[PDB]
Amino acid sequence: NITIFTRILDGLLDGYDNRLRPGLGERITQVRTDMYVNSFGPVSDTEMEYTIDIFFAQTWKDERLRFKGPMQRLPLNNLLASKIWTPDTFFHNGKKSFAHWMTTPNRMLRIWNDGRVLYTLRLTISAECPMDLEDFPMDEQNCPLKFGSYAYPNSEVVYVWTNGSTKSVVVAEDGSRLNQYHLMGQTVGTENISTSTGEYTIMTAHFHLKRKIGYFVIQTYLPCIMTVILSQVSFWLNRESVAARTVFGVTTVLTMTTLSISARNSLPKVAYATAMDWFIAVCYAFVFSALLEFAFVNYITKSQPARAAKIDKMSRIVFPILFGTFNLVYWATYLN
Amino acid sequence: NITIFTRILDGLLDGYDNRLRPGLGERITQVRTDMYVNSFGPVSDTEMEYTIDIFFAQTWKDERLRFKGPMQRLPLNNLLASKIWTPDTFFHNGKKSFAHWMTTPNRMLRIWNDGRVLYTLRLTISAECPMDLEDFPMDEQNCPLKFGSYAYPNSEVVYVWTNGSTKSVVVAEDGSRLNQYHLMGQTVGTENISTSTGEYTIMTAHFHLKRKIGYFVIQTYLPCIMTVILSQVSFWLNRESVAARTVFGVTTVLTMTTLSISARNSLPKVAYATAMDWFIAVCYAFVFSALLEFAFVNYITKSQPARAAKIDKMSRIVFPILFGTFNLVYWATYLN
Amino acid sequence: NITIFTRILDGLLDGYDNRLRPGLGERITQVRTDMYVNSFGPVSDTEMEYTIDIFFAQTWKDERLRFKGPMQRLPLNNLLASKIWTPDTFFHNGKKSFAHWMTTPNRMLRIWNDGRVLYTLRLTISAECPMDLEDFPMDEQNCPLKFGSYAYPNSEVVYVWTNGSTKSVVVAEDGSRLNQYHLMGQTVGTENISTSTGEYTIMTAHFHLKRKIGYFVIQTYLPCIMTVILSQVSFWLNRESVAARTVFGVTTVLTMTTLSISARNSLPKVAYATAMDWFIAVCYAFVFSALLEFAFVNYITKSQPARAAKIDKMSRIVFPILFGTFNLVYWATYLN
Amino acid sequence: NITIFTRILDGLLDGYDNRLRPGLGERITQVRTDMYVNSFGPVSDTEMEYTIDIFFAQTWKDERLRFKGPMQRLPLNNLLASKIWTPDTFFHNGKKSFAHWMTTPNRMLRIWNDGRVLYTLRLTISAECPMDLEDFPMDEQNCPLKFGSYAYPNSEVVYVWTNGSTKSVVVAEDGSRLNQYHLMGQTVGTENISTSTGEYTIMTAHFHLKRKIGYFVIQTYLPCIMTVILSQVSFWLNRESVAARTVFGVTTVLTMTTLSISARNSLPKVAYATAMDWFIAVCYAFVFSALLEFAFVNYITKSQPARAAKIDKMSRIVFPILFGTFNLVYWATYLN
Amino acid sequence: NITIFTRILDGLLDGYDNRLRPGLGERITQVRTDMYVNSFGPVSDTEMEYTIDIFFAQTWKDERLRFKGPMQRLPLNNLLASKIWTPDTFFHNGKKSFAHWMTTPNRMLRIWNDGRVLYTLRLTISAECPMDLEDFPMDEQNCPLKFGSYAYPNSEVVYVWTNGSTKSVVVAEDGSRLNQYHLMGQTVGTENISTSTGEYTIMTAHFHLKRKIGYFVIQTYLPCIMTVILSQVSFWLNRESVAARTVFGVTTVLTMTTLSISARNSLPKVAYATAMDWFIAVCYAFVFSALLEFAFVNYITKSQPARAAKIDKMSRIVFPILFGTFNLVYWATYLN
Ligand SMILES: CCC[C@@H](CO)NC(=O)c1ccc(OCc2c(-c3ccc(C)nc3)noc2C)nc1
Ligand SMILES: CCC[C@@H](CO)NC(=O)c1ccc(OCc2c(-c3ccc(C)nc3)noc2C)nc1
Ligand SMILES: CCC[C@@H](CO)NC(=O)c1ccc(OCc2c(-c3ccc(C)nc3)noc2C)nc1
Ligand SMILES: CCC[C@@H](CO)NC(=O)c1ccc(OCc2c(-c3ccc(C)nc3)noc2C)nc1
Ligand SMILES: CCC[C@@H](CO)NC(=O)c1ccc(OCc2c(-c3ccc(C)nc3)noc2C)nc1
Ligand SMILES: *[C@@H]1O[C@H](CO)[C@@H](O)[C@H](O)[C@H]1NC(C)=O
Ligand SMILES: *[C@@H]1O[C@H](CO)[C@@H](O)[C@H](O)[C@H]1NC(C)=O
Ligand SMILES: *[C@@H]1O[C@H](CO)[C@@H](O)[C@H](O)[C@H]1NC(C)=O
Ligand SMILES: *[C@@H]1O[C@H](CO)[C@@H](O)[C@H](O)[C@H]1NC(C)=O
Ligand SMILES: *[C@@H]1O[C@H](CO)[C@@H](O)[C@H](O)[C@H]1NC(C)=O
Repeated sequence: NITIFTRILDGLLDGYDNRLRPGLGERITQVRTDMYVNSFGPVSDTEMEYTIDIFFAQTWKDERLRFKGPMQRLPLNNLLASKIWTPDTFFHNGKKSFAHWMTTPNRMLRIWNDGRVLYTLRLTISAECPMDLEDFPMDEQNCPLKFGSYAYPNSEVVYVWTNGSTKSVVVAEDGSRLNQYHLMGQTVGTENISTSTGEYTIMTAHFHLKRKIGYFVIQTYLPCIMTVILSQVSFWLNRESVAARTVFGVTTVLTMTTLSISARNSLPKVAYATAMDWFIAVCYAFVFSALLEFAFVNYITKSQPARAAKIDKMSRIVFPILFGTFNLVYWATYLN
Repeated sequence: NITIFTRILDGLLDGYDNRLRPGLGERITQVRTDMYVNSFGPVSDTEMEYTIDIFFAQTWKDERLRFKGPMQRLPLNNLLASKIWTPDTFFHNGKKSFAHWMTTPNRMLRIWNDGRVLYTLRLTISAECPMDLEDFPMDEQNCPLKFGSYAYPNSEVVYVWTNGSTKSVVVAEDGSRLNQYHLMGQTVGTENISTSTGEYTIMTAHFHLKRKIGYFVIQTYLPCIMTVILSQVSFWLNRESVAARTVFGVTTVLTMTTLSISARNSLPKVAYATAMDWFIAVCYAFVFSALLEFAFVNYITKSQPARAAKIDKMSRIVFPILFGTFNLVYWATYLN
Repeated sequence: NITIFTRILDGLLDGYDNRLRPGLGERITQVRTDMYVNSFGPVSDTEMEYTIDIFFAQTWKDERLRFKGPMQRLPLNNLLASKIWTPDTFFHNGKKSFAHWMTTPNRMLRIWNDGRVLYTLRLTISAECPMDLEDFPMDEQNCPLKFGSYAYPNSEVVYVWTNGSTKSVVVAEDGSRLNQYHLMGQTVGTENISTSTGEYTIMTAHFHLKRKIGYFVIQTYLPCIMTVILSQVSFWLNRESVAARTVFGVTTVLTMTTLSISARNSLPKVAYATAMDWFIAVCYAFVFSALLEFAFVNYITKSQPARAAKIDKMSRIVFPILFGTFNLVYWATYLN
Repeated sequence: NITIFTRILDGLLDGYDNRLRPGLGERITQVRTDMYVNSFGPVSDTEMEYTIDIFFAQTWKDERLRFKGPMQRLPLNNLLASKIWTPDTFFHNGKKSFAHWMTTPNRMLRIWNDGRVLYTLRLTISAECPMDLEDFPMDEQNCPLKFGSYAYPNSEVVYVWTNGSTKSVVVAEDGSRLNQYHLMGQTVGTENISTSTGEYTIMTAHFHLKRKIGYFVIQTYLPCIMTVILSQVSFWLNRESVAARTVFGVTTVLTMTTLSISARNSLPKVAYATAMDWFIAVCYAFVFSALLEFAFVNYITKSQPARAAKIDKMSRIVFPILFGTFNLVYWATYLN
Repeated sequence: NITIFTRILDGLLDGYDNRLRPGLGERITQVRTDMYVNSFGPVSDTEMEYTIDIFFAQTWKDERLRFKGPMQRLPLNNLLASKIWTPDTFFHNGKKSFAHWMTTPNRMLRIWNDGRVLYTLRLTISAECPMDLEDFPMDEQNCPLKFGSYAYPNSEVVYVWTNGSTKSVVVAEDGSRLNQYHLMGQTVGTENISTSTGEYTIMTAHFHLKRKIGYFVIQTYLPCIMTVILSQVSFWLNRESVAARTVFGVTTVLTMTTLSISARNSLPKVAYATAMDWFIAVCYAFVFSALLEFAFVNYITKSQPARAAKIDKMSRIVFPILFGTFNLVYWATYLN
């Protein structure tokens, strides 16, 4: 009984040219694309790339594959894929894309009586995501994903998303788990580009990323905040204890310097100032300013001791207030 | 005499279509899966992936391979594997799976008279293991391993473990050796998933991991514990030695700060607090608090020396008791 | 109707030898090359290599492919590419070049009635860019890209850019985005080389790179500048405070030493002095010189206190002026 | 004249089934294995793997290859290897094995009149070497290398070393050069294993490794030894110099702490104590104990100065003696 | 007209056995090898390997390829290479060699009427270069490159360099550019080796490398030299300033300790002392010795102040002289 299916396959392959698209010189081929993101890979700020794994699916029409039989569907595998025509889809921004092979090549091929074809493929894309780290770490990123035909212009092959946007792109709940980002949502789009070879249709999908704060708070912000508090303790000490107050100022200044170097080692080498850098610089001024205050006080502690005492007492109140006020402005500005 | 076997192989291949599963349109194919873990690979917390090497085996039925001969078994190699039908099994969570080739492709194919087939394969799977580092390092992890068909729905191919759970999955004694984890045990499971293409059967296996403590004790906990003890020595010193007591407080505070930075460099960049972080913070307060005590004492050592002496004497007893009490609560809470 | 195209393809392949170039022993083949840079990859100073992704296109003439039909163009794919003759172009300086495969091999093949052929290919080139870091970081680099034939001498195959230089090489606006470089412009060139096998034609394209400053200012220059200012504070302190002034000098000298080590860790291991190194050395002298001044002052503070006071007062003015003057000369020299 | 050899090859291939082993269902095939280690690769303690390059050779018997001709030997290449039957040998513990291809596949195939076959292959094996770092760095390791058949049980194929053990395994003098290990010698062995598929024969070869000390002496031991000596200098100083003696104790304690962290960064993350760790801990006690002695002395220098002087004088002698005695016990225990 | 060439190719392939070398059982094949180094890759001391890219060329004789035609040369490509016999050359010391593919396999095949064949190939070799770092960094290295036949003994195939040594090996001027080495020159050689399979001919080429100093001077030597000078400043200070002189000695000793650790991190883990290590040790003694001098002086400053002053004055002169004298001996010894 199974032999009937074998005859059908041979008939379709008879007089079949895999090098010619269906409806050549007669109409325009239409392709429907749907995507499912199995898991969203890590985002590397240093390399400006993000990995992703998807089940890419493409649907089109082919009159040459019409067949008649008891079954309306013919599940198959990659064996027959190489014997027919498939679109030459590729990713413009994909630096390096590799497929999955074991245990068996992850591909499917389904054919119906009307000729409709469903071809699906599993891929891993190491695309590139340009970013503007001006409000880092309070930054929102829009990592795109562009793909389209390579050799078939817009006058022969057209890519259109199937059904609505939500059905076109699906993201698994467990996949959207990044250590330092939130997957707020997804969007889709289309456009045309004109080149020497002709016009092409481009399908674009964007993923909205919102960085989650909390790692940098425990790593960079808190050490800077506590370092400033340490310096202010020198004010409460007596003036005559020159050595004691000197240690506080010198050690704190060096501590701030090394934090800036270590903090930016992980951050990408960007030739502009970030929000974190401004925060570090302000904290650097406080510790440095406190050291200057001690030097000025110790330089006039003999001629006019009266003014020195007033300055030292005043500093115990002025400096904490300014630091507290600055934090409210800084956090409010970037968090609202 | 050997020529008899050659004729048998040709007969089976005659009229054989590798693109059609056995019993198509007549019944539902059943596949029995058994696994053996040669060695459990390292677990990378930063990349949330774990490597594993297994001898994957699949058994099914094929009536087209029936044969009659003196021998009930026909040991073979990968040469005949490509000439017949095999399931398109794949791992849903496998980021990158590669097979082993040298010296000869590690595959076997055995056929019996009844048509039963035993196909085995050697694989290395770089799967992903999501984790919740809320009780780190006292954390228990459940790294899964999911696999199933790609193109054949649940109505055509069904995966069922053979015999009991213990026989289905076997782990070598030498393989279960990880530098920073314990392989407490294994479990298996099954479930169905409905998608656009149809329903599929999913076979799930979980490995229980219990982190072994002792590396972090020698790396993070002890330096923090000894640092606190160092600070308390300042209390036993005389008040007039302002410079001496200052060095203890300043150096210890900086030492704690760098330990936090270095400790989390190896730990994954997670935007939430761990148990280790709370322990570090508490130890940071003690050293910082001791420095504040000295400043307060030195600020009133002239007007009311009587109260200063009482505070210094009391601090020698209060602080050690609190630190000792805290450790009992902390360790007891997470170890019981 | 489509069957007409199938017959045409078979006719061209009849009596076609892919191992023989067109017009063998009759004339000289001419090839026109055009390039489009999709994205300019990162530049690794340590490895002296730069990555790049391009759409390489080659045009030539083949009389054997003449055909007559309703359509003047025959869009195709990589399937027919292997069945005809293509040039053996290669990159002389390309350390490791790999192509892109998924989803379908990124190649196109177009044929016209006259025999003109348009073959395009997508490549990623990890070429090598020698550099002279004598004015680092104020350095301008000229990273080339050389390619040509491997087996066909200049007497058989000649490479010539099509149209003008601007049309020959095109760089996408978004692609020319490097974290630490500016793509000032592009240039092209040609030349011949004589070897044992014979003369060959070499096509050379150069990319002008101008390093963008600002990362090193926040990383190396500022810490050195602030460190010098810290040392000068010791002058304003009193001579009798021997311990206080000692701490400033000792700590600052060590701080400068570690900055030099850390700064050059990222920089390539080059056995010659850079502009940054000279700046560090000068700053090292100031902090070291200040320490020497204190030692000299403290060594004569008993016999002739009168001269010691004059030296200390003078140092408060001389040193800042010299440091300010040096910066103007240094920055002006390399920035103009 | 050469045409005679061509006819011989065709005759052997006639009626040859590469899927059936020689003497099937008649006897048991016997295979002789010999190995030559071109170079022993680096040993990675962190990854518990060792690389090795060998010229694997296998000899067996095949009656179907009998031939008659003037020459008793037929040197050949990999071209004929794929056309005959070869054993499916594989390495059980080989995580990832890759062969060498350029310039030409490194394989040989020699056939004699009697049917004896000599098949050799070049391989690189990234095997795994479990270790017990309890006596680190004075540890001796036994890295094995296991290989055997995959599909052919012990009842069909048997592996036996040829000639004696010394001839079976050969190691080049230049190859046995490791930066931090000594190749004391080699050993071989055999055993059987019973599994579901049946019994198999396992050939095991062990390499004895003796770690060479001297890198850790210059890296970890000496800094700890010199640090202890530095602390003892504080004893010779006067009691009234509270600040001076404080610096020695505080700085040394911190120095020991960082050495422990840095030392174990290269060492694998093992959750148990090593010999080096105990040595560090003992040295940590000395520096810490010296600081405690100063605090105790300074705490009674007023009420009973007489006892303080005796303690300080005694400490100058007791501490050096204990440190010297400890080293003799420690080194003698692990070196003998 | 071109059809004549097509007929010639078919005639040569007729009755051609690619598995049999020319002149089998009649004479000894002779192969001429010439090399051109496009670029000399980086040398990794840690991994004891060096990368290199070459255009390997081999010339031999084949009577079966004789042809008659108007053209004395037949330029071709890799298409015909697989259809004839080529030597199985390989590199004995090549850990991992890979070829270049894009755009087209970099291979050429030229045939003359007499049968002479010119086969060339482009390769990248990651060979191993053992080194003896006893005089590091003033060390001269001899990195070899060995290659020869795999299956053809010395009685069948012999490798001989063509023309003189200079013509045999050619190095491009731009290629011989290493960041930390000088390519002084090249040499060639030959030898025979006897093994179980028989005698073989080995072709050896050595590259002379002379390390260029200047990176270590700016990285390791200068910080050590300046650190010693810093310690000597303590001598010029007054004895009563116990705290001041203590800081100089303690900080400098720790600074030297960390330089040794950091310096050897990049250096390979070798279990023996280098020249740099001895220089560091000597500098360590000076700073340590100066600290001992202060302790001895402060220990007798009460009983016999007269002798203390003489020691302090003398130390200001003795120590600088010894350090200067040592440098002359050290540099002269290794630089001459
Ligand atoms: C992600 C959007 C990228 C857009 C806008 O920035 N780039 C362009 O504007 C553009 C792209 C290609 C091009 O042609 C290069 C070429 C091709 C060729 C091949 C296949 C395809 C599909 N397109 C072109 N064949 O030869 C040559 C030479 N010219 C301009
Ligand atoms: C590890 C459990 C993962 C579960 C639950 O989280 N994911 C889903 O719920 C799910 C999976 C696939 C899917 O379809 C995508 C698809 C397929 C296709 C191909 C092969 C297979 C076997 N399944 C689907 N072909 O085209 C498209 C488009 N939709 C939803
Ligand atoms: C980027 C410019 C590089 C220039 C200038 O520095 N190099 C040379 O001057 C040069 C290059 C090759 C050569 O021949 C080596 C050779 C070849 C062979 C193969 C294919 C081609 C295309 N050329 C040569 N076949 O065998 C052997 C031996 N000799 C000198
Ligand atoms: C290095 C020594 C390792 C020893 C002792 O620790 N391991 C075992 O005891 C062991 C090994 C395999 C096994 O079977 C798994 C299997 C196989 C299969 C395939 C090929 C071969 C050659 N053996 C088994 N085919 O399907 C399944 C399922 N069971 C137990
Ligand atoms: C770079 C110089 C290396 C020299 C000197 O140190 N080594 C030796 O002395 C030596 C090399 C091979 C050998 O044989 C191993 C072997 C081979 C085989 C295959 C192909 C070739 C060309 N040679 C041998 N086939 O099976 C087996 C077993 N024995 C000793
Ligand atoms: C792209 O081209 C198609 C041609 O049919 C056209 O319908 C569509 O509107 C174009 N899109 C844009 C954004 O211009
Ligand atoms: C999955 O589907 C099969 C269909 O036969 C059914 O027997 C089984 O109970 C289902 N499993 C679950 C968990 O629903
Ligand atoms: C290279 O050779 C060609 C041969 O036609 C010649 O026309 C051209 O001028 C040569 N180029 C140079 C730079 O010599
Ligand atoms: C392994 O099996 C073979 C079967 O012939 C037997 O001769 C041999 O003694 C066995 N080895 C061991 C260690 O039991
Ligand atoms: C190597 O063998 C050949 C055999 O012809 C011989 O001529 C040559 O002298 C030998 N070389 C050495 C170094 O012995």
